[PDB]
Amino acid sequence: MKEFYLTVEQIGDSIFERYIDSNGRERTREVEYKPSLFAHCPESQATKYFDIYGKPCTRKLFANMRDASQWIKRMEDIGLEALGMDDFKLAYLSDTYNYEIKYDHTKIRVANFDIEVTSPDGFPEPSQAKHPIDAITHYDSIDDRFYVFDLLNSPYGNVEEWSIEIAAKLQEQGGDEVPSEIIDKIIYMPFDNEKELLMEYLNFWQQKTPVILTGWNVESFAIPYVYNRIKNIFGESTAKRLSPHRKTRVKVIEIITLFGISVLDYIDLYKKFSFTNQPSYSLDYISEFELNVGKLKYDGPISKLRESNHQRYISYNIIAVYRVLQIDAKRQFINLSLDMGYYAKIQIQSVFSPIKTWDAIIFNSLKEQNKVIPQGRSHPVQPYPGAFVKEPIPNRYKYVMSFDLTSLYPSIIRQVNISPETIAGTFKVAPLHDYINAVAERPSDVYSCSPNGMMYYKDRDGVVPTEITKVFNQRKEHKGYMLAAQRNGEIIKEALHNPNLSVDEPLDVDYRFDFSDEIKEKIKKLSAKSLNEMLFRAQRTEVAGMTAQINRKLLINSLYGALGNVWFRYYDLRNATAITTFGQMALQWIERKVNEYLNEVCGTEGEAFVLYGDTDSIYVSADKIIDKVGESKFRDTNHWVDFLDKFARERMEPAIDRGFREMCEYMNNKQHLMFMDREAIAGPPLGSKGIGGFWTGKKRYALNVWDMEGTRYAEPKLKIMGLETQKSSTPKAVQKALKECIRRMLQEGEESLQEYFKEFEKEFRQLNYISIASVSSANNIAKYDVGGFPGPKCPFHIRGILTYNRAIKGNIDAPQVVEGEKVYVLPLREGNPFGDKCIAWPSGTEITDLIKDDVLHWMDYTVLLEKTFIKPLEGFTSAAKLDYEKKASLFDMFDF
DNA sequence: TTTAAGCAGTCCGCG
DNA sequence: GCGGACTGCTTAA
Repeated sequence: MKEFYLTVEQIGDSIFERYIDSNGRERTREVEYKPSLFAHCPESQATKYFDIYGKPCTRKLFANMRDASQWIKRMEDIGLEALGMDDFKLAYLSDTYNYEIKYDHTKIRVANFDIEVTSPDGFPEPSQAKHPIDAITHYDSIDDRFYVFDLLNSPYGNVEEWSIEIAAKLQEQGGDEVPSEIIDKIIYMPFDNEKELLMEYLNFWQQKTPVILTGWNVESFAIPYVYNRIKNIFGESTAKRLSPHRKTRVKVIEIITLFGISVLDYIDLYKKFSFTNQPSYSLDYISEFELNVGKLKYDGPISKLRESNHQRYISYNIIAVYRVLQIDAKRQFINLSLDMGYYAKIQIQSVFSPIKTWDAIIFNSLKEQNKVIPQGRSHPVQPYPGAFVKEPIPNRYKYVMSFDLTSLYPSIIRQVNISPETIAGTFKVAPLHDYINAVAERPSDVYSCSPNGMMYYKDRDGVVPTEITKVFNQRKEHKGYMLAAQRNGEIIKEALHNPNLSVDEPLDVDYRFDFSDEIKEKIKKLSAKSLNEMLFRAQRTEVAGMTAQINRKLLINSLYGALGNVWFRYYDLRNATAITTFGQMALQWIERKVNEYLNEVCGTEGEAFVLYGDTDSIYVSADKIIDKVGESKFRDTNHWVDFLDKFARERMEPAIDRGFREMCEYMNNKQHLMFMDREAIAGPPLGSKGIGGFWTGKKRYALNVWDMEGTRYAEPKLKIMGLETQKSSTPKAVQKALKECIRRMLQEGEESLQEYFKEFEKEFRQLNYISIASVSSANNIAKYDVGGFPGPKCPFHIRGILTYNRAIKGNIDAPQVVEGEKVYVLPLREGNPFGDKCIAWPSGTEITDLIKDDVLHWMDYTVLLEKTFIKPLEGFTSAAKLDYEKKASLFDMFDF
């Protein structure tokens, strides 16, 4: 098979690589890599290497990587550009795998582990590792087995062996209910003492050295703890065996680097790719959210769980590892990282960096053409102007239709042809509104321009535009393979109904393309065994297709971020500004064209149809469109939705397109790519008293949506942006209540809202304290801690933490609030024994029993309700011109 | 290693 | 009590 790397490191003048050879066997090798860099040379000198500006370069081959680095410094010292890939690992990968990498994940050892450390005197710090490791579950993807290491004897107690039969029994039977599917995959191993457990775990590790190492919070806890515990007991020399190259690097107060291993802590993968913001990141919490699986329940402190219920302690360790696996089975973040890493040809852990990922993608592409990348240069950090956001008039908006531009920034880069080497010059700029109103003179008759004054060549597609266009088109291809494989899968399922009783084999087809009628016919004749094998292949193809297209998507959307980063090799302030400024013109230009068009077709003058707009979208008030015809005319809700859908697709789109083409010519761009499609159609149920939607201000609105891009919903769905219902800092119960209030406003009306408001306010007191607690990240605690008392300008949540700290002092085993993590926050009635107006504790958890009852008895319900629920609800109704309080008479409906 | 914007809360100035 | 500054936090896109 095709060879591919697993990991790569640079240690001195040598590169250490673990890879899968032709035979599919994992190998290792140390190479004295001789890198090359480049420098400009006189024109007279013929060479095949040219930088992106078309200038000739001479190749400099070095004896070792050290010599190359030193050369760069001397060139910097002298003040001349030193071109080429300065990250030698990347250059090494590029030279060694000079082709599109085809990898086989079944050959990559992905390890998922978790440890337990009974610690009576507080949290067991990894840097100290002063307490024995009494449990370790390590799942290996090649073996598909859960290896469990259990310490039976420790200074904290001697226990009996763990029982798998009791582990299997359901909870209602006193068992731990360890998933039936993994029970037969557990390799249990008891140990008489800790030294023996560790020695065997370390041997196990050297035999099955992880390639990808994951788990929950393994980078900040499990890894450093295991490393230091082994170092303190057996010596540093033995601890370094955790690295397949026996090279580690301890980053002082403490992150441990194991060379030859790619660590992808799942907590980081989750934060990087889930596009959410959770109130807590404890595995239990994330687990409930993702899998709806209750919390691994156990009684008492964890520090006494092994001693009191060793059976449960061990099953707890096992299930913790399994949950992460379940999350990944659903999110596929590991496979996404592999797919992305191999596409760019970088160390897999580099997927966390758009800059590193795109630099490699562009490097490999340019190298194939024998071109030489520019030296990375330092730029002063300067913020540039961003997107345009219209100030909306706060109010209710009955009918609304929105339109979105397709991948705006990437599309702008391609249309205008923006790249460092395509800069052709500048033109005299007029105020932005002059280009928006087509008043200013045409910037150029020869170059492609942006309203910020920049001009670019049109004869050639630039480096960045070409690369982004490639990824753009590739996503189309893979998403297409995904869909075809999906459909092809249905055909095979349709056939599995009555499989022939034949002797045959799986048809050798390409599942990325819709089956022809010839293949469909043949499939109708296949046997059950053959068809099932085909369905398996069809699905594997679909999954791969999904992952590739998602990977392509992330790349497309992260390019702009990179281009706006001073550390990116292709960063250019003028180019970043050209992109965003052109984006502002595009949105406001089309806003004008849409208002002009709509006023014309509705036979009216100077009417403002575009009610809002942000970055790449506009929201059109369709009220007058509905009136021009008349509501009575519409049979039912679905009728007017159909009408507006047709009105958009047949009359507005063409006008928007004509509008953008004019703009493209005006700016003399390389090609038209400003495509704006109809997104949502919002409104209240025909007949009802609902208001449909509302805006309270910029980036804060709510809409009752019936159709999203041609997808007609069975039931209208609420699209809420910015409002407290969407914020992780809003208490759970309040998020839900505020959402029902909005639903009632948009779909049913004022009286419906008033009814619900009164009820929630009356039952408020009975809600679980955790459900009505606010949440907040806690940064710089120490900064405001003076003698355990709040200092000047101390934040409300920080004060709460200090209060909690003062009340748990002296209690060695009390849960500690951690710097940079999140906490629940509750206000306290004056006179409370805590000594302050509020208290905070670790989010995603119950507050410690030593003060729980007191907190529950001094919680200030009145302030809670007013601040988290009433204040924001008043803001919604004020903007919507509604009353959340029922009145006694008609005249009471007015502000007399 | 992106910019734009909205709230929660301090801390002050106020005959 | 109420509006500025200004710090902290969190979303939109």
